[PDB]
Amino acid sequence: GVNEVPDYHEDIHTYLREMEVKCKPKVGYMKKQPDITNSMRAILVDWLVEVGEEYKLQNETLHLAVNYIDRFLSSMSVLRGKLQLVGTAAMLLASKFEEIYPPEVAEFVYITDDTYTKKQVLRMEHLVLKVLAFDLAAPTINQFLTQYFLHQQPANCKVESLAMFLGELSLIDADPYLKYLPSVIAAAAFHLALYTVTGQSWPESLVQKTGYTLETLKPCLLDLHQTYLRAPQHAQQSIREKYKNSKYHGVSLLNPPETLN
Amino acid sequence: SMENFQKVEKIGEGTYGVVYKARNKLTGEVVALKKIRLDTETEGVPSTAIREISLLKELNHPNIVKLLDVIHTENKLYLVFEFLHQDLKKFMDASALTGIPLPLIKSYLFQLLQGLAFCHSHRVLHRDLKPQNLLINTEGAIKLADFGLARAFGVPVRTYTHEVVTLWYRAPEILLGCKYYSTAVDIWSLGCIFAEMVTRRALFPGDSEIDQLFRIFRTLGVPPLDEDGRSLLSQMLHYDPNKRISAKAALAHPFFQDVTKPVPHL
Ligand SMILES: O=C1Cc2ccc(Br)cc2N1
Ligand SMILES: O=C1Cc2ccc(Br)cc2N1
Ligand SMILES: O=C1Cc2ccc(Br)cc2N1
Ligand SMILES: O=C1Cc2ccc(Br)cc2N1
Ligand SMILES: O=C1Cc2ccc(Br)cc2N1
Ligand SMILES: O=C1Cc2ccc(Br)cc2N1
Repeated sequence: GVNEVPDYHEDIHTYLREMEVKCKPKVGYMKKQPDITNSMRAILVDWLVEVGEEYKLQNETLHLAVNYIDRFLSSMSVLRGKLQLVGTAAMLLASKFEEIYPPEVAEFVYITDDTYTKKQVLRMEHLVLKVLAFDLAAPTINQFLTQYFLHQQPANCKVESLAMFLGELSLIDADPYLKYLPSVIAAAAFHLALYTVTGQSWPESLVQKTGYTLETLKPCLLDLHQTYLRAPQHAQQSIREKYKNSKYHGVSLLNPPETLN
Repeated sequence: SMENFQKVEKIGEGTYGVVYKARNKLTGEVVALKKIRLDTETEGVPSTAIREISLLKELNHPNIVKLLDVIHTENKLYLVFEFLHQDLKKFMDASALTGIPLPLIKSYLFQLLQGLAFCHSHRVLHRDLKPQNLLINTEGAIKLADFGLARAFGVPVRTYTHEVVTLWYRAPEILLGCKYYSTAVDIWSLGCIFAEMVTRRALFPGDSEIDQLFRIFRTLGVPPLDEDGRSLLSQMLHYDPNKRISAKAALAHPFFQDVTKPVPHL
């Protein structure tokens, strides 16, 4: 009904499509960071997942923080010793933005195991706001998925879970997923999830909304399929652990399909 | 930072902070400053401010108050806003005996709807529409203001903060604590406000949550309004959120087929 905002769903889709282009980090910002690497970022994002899980935060929150981190590191050289401070402030900001009941600052200090003081977190919060110029309303993969899931028939709660799962896996890996827009990553995940569970593939209804075909979405699906394939081997395992729970129906335990087209 | 601004007088307050009218010494522009104290050893930048600032940056529309600048000290946040002569509530009060001409009501309602459809078109609930948060100038414009309780929504919506909208202007889906609420809540508010510009007294002045509910019930389940006026109002005040008119739809409504833009009696 009105919950699905019929009179606005399209206007909102268009607006998100444009914003994602502008709220997009630099591809290979990481090559211009002398002190940090893709691997360190992966550790940081995986930790944010676990934080999110510990505090029962929205997935939307996690996605926002990742956007905030990548844009921030797109502008500012950060030493290794300070990477986790950027991430903590980011998750705090995202929590202030997105959650009904954000954790207090003191909890964000606690999860850093007293590596940083409350003052450092609060000062970094301000720095992050400045560097992003208070543009916090970033479109996420999650904001696309939530829309994509409306074009299901029926709704399957396994496909939803599995789509969220795949979308999150992409958060971990700057290489390759920085070069893809959230809307594109979101589609790839939707398809993969459907196929894996239903055998059905990227709906037609969603072709008309997006202008994305299995054609345009090929590179990403390839990469995603790879990532899905290799997930049990990957150094970071918080997302798999997260999706083993009954909450998400246990879809990280499913076997990937060997092949597509 | 603020050397260029001259305080003129205080114009309001809130947990938000203190609101001053002020003059740019170099340009002569008159502005409103919202001073937001930062909690630099406890909570940092309040979530209200983070939402108000970030959402107002995106929204540039003639009927949404313009955020001109943000001045980042280490201890204070100053929000520089365009100055508008006053809020609708003071205008209503000043108009209690004389009334507000129907062309003005139509114009004002037309503008409010334009403003709000832009909000909705861009994933933003306002969630605090009332006459006190709507500002008017001397030239016949009205604008949405005070985005402190606003929220960027997703599609479809999730459970959001219950404690939203001043009581009198709160939609029934919120009073009854329905798991989900959406753009419909803002339309209800504009509904109440429409009625209020006509009578110059609130439609549903409840003393409590039950009193509010009862007032809404007995009324749905304004003398000087034409047939079209009454039609639109009832569609804005539909009990069912799914059935409630949208901002976009309401802009088409026949009531507005003859809309102009009068200046008010200030
Ligand atoms: O520094 C470390 C060691 C460690 C253990 C577990 C998780 Br999750 C993240 C990290 N990062
Ligand atoms: O002690 C820890 C645990 C941990 C998690 C994540 C990051 Br980034 C750094 C660290 N250091
Ligand atoms: O929303 C997005 C867009 C994006 C780009 C790159 C990586 Br890694 C993750 C994500 N998630
Ligand atoms: O440089 C940029 C990127 C960007 C994103 C959003 C908004 Br609003 C403004 C701007 N300007
Ligand atoms: O320093 C800043 C950051 C910022 C955010 C929003 C607006 Br409007 C103005 C400014 N200037
Ligand atoms: O949103 C706000 C609060 C406020 C009060 C008064 C005037 Br003039 C402008 C503004 N801006």
